[PDB]
Amino acid sequence: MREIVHIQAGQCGNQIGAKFWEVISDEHGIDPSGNYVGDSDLQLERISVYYNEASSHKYVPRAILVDLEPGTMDSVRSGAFGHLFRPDNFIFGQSGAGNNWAKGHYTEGAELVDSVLDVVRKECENCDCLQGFQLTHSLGGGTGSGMGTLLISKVREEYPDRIMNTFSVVPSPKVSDTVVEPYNATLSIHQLVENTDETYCIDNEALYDICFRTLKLATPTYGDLNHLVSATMSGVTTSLRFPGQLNADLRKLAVNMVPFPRLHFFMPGFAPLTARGSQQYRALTVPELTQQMFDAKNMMAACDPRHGRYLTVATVFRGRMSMKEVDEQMLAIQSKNSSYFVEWIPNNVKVAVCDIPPRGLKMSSTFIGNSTAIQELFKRISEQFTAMFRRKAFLHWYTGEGMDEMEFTEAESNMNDLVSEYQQYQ
Amino acid sequence: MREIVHIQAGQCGNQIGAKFWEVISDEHGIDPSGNYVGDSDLQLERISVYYNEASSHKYVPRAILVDLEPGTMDSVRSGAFGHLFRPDNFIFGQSGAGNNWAKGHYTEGAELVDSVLDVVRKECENCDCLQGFQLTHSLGGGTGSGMGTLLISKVREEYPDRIMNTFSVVPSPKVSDTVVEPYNATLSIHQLVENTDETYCIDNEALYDICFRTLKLATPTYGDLNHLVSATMSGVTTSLRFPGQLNADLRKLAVNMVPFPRLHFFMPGFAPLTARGSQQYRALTVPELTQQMFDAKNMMAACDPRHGRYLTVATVFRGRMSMKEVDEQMLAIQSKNSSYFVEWIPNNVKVAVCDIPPRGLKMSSTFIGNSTAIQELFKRISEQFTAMFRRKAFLHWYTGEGMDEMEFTEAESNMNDLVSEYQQYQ
Amino acid sequence: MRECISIHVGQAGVQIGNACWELYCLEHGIQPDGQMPDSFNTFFSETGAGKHVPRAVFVDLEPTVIDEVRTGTYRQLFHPEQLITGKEDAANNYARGHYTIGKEIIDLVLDRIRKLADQCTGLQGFLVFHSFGGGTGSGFTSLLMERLSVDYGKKSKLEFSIYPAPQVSTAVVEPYNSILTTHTTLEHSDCAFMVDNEAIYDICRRNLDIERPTYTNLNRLIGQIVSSITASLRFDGALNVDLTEFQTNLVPYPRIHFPLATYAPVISAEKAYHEQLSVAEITNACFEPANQMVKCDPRHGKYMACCLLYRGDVVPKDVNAAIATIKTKRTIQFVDWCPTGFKVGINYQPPTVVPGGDLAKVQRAVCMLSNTTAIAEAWARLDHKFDLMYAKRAFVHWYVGEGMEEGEFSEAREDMAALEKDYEEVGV
Amino acid sequence: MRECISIHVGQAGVQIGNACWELYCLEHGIQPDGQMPDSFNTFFSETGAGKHVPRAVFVDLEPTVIDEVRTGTYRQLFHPEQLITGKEDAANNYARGHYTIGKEIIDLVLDRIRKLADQCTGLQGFLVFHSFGGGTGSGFTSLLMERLSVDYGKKSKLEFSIYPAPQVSTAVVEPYNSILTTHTTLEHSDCAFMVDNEAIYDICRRNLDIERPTYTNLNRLIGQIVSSITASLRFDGALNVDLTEFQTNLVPYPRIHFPLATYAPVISAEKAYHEQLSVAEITNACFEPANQMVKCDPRHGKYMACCLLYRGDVVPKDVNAAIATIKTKRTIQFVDWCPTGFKVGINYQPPTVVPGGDLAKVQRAVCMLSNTTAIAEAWARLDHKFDLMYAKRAFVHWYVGEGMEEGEFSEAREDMAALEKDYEEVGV
Ligand SMILES: Nc1nc2c(ncn2[C@@H]2O[C@H](COP(=O)(O)CP(=O)(O)OP(=O)(O)O)[C@@H](O)[C@H]2O)c(=O)[nH]1
Ligand SMILES: Nc1nc2c(ncn2[C@@H]2O[C@H](COP(=O)(O)CP(=O)(O)OP(=O)(O)O)[C@@H](O)[C@H]2O)c(=O)[nH]1
Ligand SMILES: Nc1nc2c(ncn2[C@@H]2O[C@H](COP(=O)(O)OP(=O)(O)OP(=O)(O)O)[C@@H](O)[C@H]2O)c(=O)[nH]1
Ligand SMILES: Nc1nc2c(ncn2[C@@H]2O[C@H](COP(=O)(O)OP(=O)(O)OP(=O)(O)O)[C@@H](O)[C@H]2O)c(=O)[nH]1
Ligand SMILES: [Mg+2]
Ligand SMILES: [Mg+2]
Ligand SMILES: [Mg+2]
Ligand SMILES: [Mg+2]
Repeated sequence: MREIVHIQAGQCGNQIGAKFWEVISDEHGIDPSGNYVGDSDLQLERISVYYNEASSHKYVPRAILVDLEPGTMDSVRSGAFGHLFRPDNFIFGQSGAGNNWAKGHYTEGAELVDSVLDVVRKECENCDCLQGFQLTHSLGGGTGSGMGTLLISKVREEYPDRIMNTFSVVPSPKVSDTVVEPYNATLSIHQLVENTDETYCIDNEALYDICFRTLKLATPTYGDLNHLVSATMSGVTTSLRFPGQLNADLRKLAVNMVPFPRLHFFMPGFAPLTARGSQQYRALTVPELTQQMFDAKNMMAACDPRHGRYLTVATVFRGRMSMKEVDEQMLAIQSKNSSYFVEWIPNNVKVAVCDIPPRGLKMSSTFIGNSTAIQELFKRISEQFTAMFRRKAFLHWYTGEGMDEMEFTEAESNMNDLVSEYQQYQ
Repeated sequence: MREIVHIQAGQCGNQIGAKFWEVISDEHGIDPSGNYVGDSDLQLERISVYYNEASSHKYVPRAILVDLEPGTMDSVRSGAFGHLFRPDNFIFGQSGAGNNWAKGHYTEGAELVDSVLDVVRKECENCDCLQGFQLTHSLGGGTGSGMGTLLISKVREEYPDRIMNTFSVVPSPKVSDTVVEPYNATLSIHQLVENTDETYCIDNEALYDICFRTLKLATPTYGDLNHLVSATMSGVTTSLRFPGQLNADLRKLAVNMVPFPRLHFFMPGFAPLTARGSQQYRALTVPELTQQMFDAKNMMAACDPRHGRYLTVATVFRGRMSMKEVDEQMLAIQSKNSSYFVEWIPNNVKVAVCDIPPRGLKMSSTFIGNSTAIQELFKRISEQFTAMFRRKAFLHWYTGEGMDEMEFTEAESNMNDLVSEYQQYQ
Repeated sequence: MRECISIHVGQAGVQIGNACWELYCLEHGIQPDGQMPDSFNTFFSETGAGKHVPRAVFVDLEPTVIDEVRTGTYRQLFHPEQLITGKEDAANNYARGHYTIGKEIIDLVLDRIRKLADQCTGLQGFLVFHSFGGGTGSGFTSLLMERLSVDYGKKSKLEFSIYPAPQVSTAVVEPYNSILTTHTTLEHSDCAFMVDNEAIYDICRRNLDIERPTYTNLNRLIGQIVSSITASLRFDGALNVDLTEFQTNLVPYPRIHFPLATYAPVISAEKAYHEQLSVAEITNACFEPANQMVKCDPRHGKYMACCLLYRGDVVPKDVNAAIATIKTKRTIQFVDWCPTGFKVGINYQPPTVVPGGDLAKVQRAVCMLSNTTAIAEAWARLDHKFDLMYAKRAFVHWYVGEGMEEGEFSEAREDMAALEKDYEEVGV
Repeated sequence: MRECISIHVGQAGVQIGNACWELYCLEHGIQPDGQMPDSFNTFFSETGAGKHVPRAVFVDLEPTVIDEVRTGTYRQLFHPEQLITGKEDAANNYARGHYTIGKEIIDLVLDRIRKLADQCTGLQGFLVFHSFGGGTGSGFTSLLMERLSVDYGKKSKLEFSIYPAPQVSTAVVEPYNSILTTHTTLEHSDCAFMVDNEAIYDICRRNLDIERPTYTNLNRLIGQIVSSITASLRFDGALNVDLTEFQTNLVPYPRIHFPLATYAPVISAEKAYHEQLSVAEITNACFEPANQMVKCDPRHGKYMACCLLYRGDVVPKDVNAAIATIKTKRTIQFVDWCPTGFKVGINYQPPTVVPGGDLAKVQRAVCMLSNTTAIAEAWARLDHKFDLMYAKRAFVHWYVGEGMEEGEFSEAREDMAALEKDYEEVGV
């Protein structure tokens, strides 16, 4: 019951996804080549959510690994824990898109799609009850942005009522690892608008900041950053994988957190973000966690929630707690500074409490916010697009792959509309 | 009771046949020169289906080995396991047909036939109850195609009510190992049309594909390819050689799978096609097997079942299973995508379940389909014939051996008729 | 059984044979005496306790060349009565080869041939080596062909003809000899494999890095082709080919049986270590005009039938893929009335290396037999050459004085014209 | 897959290649024979048991330079047929390179190129090395470019052009050659990376403390740049970059694809121990005019696109901060229509050290590819140079006599003018 398909597209997705798999396997007591080292019946009970079980009690992720560039695939396999993945779920093209969204979306993506589709169908028919999909990818590159969205579209055509989740990394203004990010982001976000139920917006800059100032680390690697993301991912789905006191699946959160179909971009935050030298000077507790979760510093999306308003917030807590305590904390948060909580939605807080905490720490919280402040992120991107598009810069590459001016205009328009909608409700 | 005669004609037949013998001997615990190393009474019980038993408990195949070219015979004997064959069952001419069907069918075949006939009569009279015949051969060459069909005709004259089976390799368009394949195929298929009860159509291209993409092998040899064929052969007749829960002999399948006398060309498929590195990531089970069997990838004939319809399908499963499970799977297959199942035949699935699985794997399936998609195979051949015949190319050789234009015309006409019939019922 | 017998006519025929037989001996572990230290049965008979002997016949209307054979490294391989010699040569006069001088020696050779046939059990065919430009290789060969037709109308007869390109011509009357003999050849040969000296020379300079090729050098390459051809008869393969097959698969029409043989890879000792020797690669090399053994204008015509004989370590799948790739290339053209153009044959023996040789040891090799319409151009040029000479009756006296009549020439010319026309027709 | 093939044209092209390939061998643990003792697959093929071979082609209309290659330390690295030579040079005459002498050798090289392509599985592109001032490096290159366009219109083609500054000119007719070739280059190149000798010399004296640089010295530095460029293709990184990426990220407009490459740090053995080698520091060095490989007037123009390729031990955060700092500096100007100017790429391999070299081992390094409007000035000066010479028809006889017409020059000039105007426009 309630079984999920994972998908990883492009470089970022593949690496983040790997990390996620490492984490969740660790949580459920699974070794890399080793079949089972779990300590508890509970872990065993819901292995079938994310895994399949071959002969002699082996276990294997319902995960699909996709990229137009062969190299990253090589890296993934070459890592320790690489033997756990079914070899038939490695589905890569021959030549990479090279940060050309159009290539991702037309020339190579189309050629790639069929194999992917077949594998997804196979995965579906294998299992009794299909819940949802989880895609990890970028909006800044050609493959993750272009092909990913195509894939999503295809999926939608097949199963209209199933859940679509995406964990999407986003562009930031000061740090651009590609000059054509405005275009790439724009095109892909349009596509997302129509086919996703919930989208988790994640910024690298924010992550870096967190690593530097909160965790007090001088040398953050990508892996470290990815760790947080992995943790967040784990947190979201804890309700499906463990018996709690109050349980909230993917669907539940979606229903709770989306007042209008269009506005389904969630800003995740996480607690507690402790440092190594600094942890022994804290009393581990509900209120502290709650206080941490609503700081602008712990928003993984680089937007200030001070300049917008929360429509809705979902709080998923792990470890034993007093539900009453949690509720009182929530109340305190709401009444004290209701300045950033929308009046027409009376109670803006959703709570889920799951009994099994992550490995390492005794109590933890994941915060998922639908904030009107997210419009700010889109605005900068829009501005950048405008700046580029007026001079027709770099349009020629996109033209060369089938694209035409009209599409760009339309996507931008859509984005603008979205922005306006967010503003209106603020 | 229920005893069979095996025959191998031409190069392909001889090699495939050898492989088959190796397999079946292995299955029933027989060593190459060694009399008996079997582990079970069951094996012993039905040795007399395929074997004879000389003094001191020796065992010998009811197999006949035929070729116009002496060389292949030499190869067969020279191989390990070559001492098991009775020396009187090696019946070869002096000079090979050289891909001239007419030579195979008139000049040398006629000279060869009498000895073969005598040996077959000897084999028949020796045994209490004669069930059927199994011929392995090609349609692309002179001996397998021409002489084989003559032999078949002769057999028919003798015993009209006995079962005729043929395992016939077929030409493919991109890969032609002879330029005169259209002619050879045409002439032999005509002959088959009138005298065979069931014909198993097998393509090399398909086999190659399977070896490359499914088994993930870089260097397929002929032996490897032949292995699959051998396995298929073994699967067909498992009902005669073992006690099951549900049993289906040669006759049973024939009755079940041929709605009209003319349409007796079966497309075999097999499961599971596992790779060496890839096997440990599968839960061995009925549903998986069923899913594998109906993929276009696992059709040994290079035709797409997506562009035709199944008239009938026979499924032979080996190893312990839940019959109920199998039936439910079948139902699922039928109702879900009935798009390629003929309406006038209500239940298009035949099931046989035999308790003894092959050596190596724990559960396995053989699929035998009567698909209207087979017309496609004939069509290309017909086209090629038309292309050649208009310019009168290579006709002269055939003329030189007694043949005349009329025969060609007639065979082609027959083929066309056959094609039409398949279409009509689609 | 399935034995095959070699006939060597004239100087060219003899010297080619010399190399070929040497190569064969090396292949089967036969020392130059005749002892070994079955498969080979198709070319060598056995008599006595351990000695093996070539089923070969050497014919020359002059003792010079065959005297060397008699007193050389391989003197003990041949019984003296399989070498026939002794007389005045057909001095580059077809007529002499055919009428005057052929008449005196024919019976002896024919008896020998019959004896050889009788020694064997159901031999498939004959391999005939000669030039077209020689008086013996032209006139005598036709006569011999006639005899063979008379005796064994059924059996296969293959030939290796040394064909002259006009730019590297060494004899004045090459055109007359070639034309007369070719007409006679037409009716009694199953197929004739043409070899051009110029092409060989080109190959030697470019791909073997030798500036100064001798005749001895050239013959080695030719011998390798022969070996490739007949290896399927002599050895165990995966997929086999015989002499009968070639006739079936190369001849759409009775008159059109003149295909070109090409060979690859042709590599110096040095170049091999910087060589990725691929199955696909060698196939590719096979269809490149610089690798042709006849200078023919290959790209202008179309291909009718193509036989690819692989030898060494080969994966059939790879071969198939290579073939597919070749088919997919646009410039290479097959006739529209044949969709499927390649006969494919495989042989487990690696090709051999000659002591003191030019050629590197290779693990994969291929010999392609290919029939193209382009070869008709060669005949056209030959005919042109003939036409001017004929116009003034140049050198006619020599022929008329040997019991050959003048209208014969005209007839031959007509026949050639008709043949040329035929190629033009079938290419549409 | 993803393989890439190097083409070396003229003297400059060859000698650069020499260094580059040497560097590559050292990097991958390839001894000068070819044995190792995968990643490298993108530049080296394999054949035989253990020997590795460069996917490289060397072209020169004269044997001199390539003869040294044939008989040197790396004689055994190349198969002899990847080196094409033998003839009269285009005596600093574009026309000869393009018309008279280019015509005779083109087919051979093209065949080789095709073969190389066929050996590989889906290679991304070509790296073309040459000078603009040489008759071969100018005229022949254009012809070759044309051929490549014809064959593989899709694929990427990058070049390394040795560009002449007027003060360090070694050839009289450098202006004509540069202009003619540049026009031809324009339509068929994806991007051309300009290198100035003078700048290199300057770098050598100031930052390597060498008063007397040889050509050999200069080439090492250039090779390092190349290595930096292609390291992402050959190795595992944290964030990667390919040839396709460069085209995407450096070219706002079809015609404007002439960016400058800079490199740092460039340090003598001695200076390193008194050096705090920072990520920020090297970035800073990267935008200082004394570190430019083309003398261009960088501060006067604006930057359009900038790619920073780091290699060695790097913290991405630090890089980001450095970038931010750079952005914040006022004097460095980006075009107003591009807010975000840097493509960033990271590579886990420390750059290598050449035995007997000038360069210190460093743990962090960077190669910046940067497109500035300032480079237009170079063209303006070249055009000025051309204009006076043209005025008197100086040296025109040599060109006209080689099958080049006079209006062609005019056309070229016009094109150059238009290009110049374009740069002026896009900078607004
Ligand atoms: N959170 C993370 N973000 C990353 C990581 N690596 C790259 N990125 C971000 O992703 C952006 C580009 O994504 P990719 O590297 O996957 C390039 P993509 O595969 O989407 O398309 P191509 O460039 O055509 O291959 C880049 O601008 C970075 O901001 C990572 O490990 N973690
Ligand atoms: N499935 C297999 N097919 C084969 C094998 N060997 C050959 N063939 C196919 O069979 C075709 C020709 O069959 P044969 O080799 O037996 C020639 P045949 O004996 O039938 O007549 P002749 O050519 O006159 O000897 C050929 O075109 C191939 O496509 C094999 O080992 N397995
Ligand atoms: N390939 C090859 N061709 C040869 C060789 N020797 C001679 N030829 C060719 O054969 C022709 C000359 O005729 P020969 O073969 O000597 O003819 P013949 O049958 O001995 O008769 P005569 O020439 O009259 O002595 C010329 O076209 C030569 O190019 C050889 O060793 N190899
Ligand atoms: N960076 C660098 N530049 C070189 C080198 N050798 C020559 N040059 C430059 O190349 C130009 C001369 O052209 P070459 O490369 O010799 O041209 P080519 O293609 O060999 O044709 P020719 O000069 O006519 O022999 C001048 O501008 C030189 O400064 C070298 O080793 N390194
Ligand atoms: Mg990528
Ligand atoms: Mg055969
Ligand atoms: Mg002579
Ligand atoms: Mg030079």
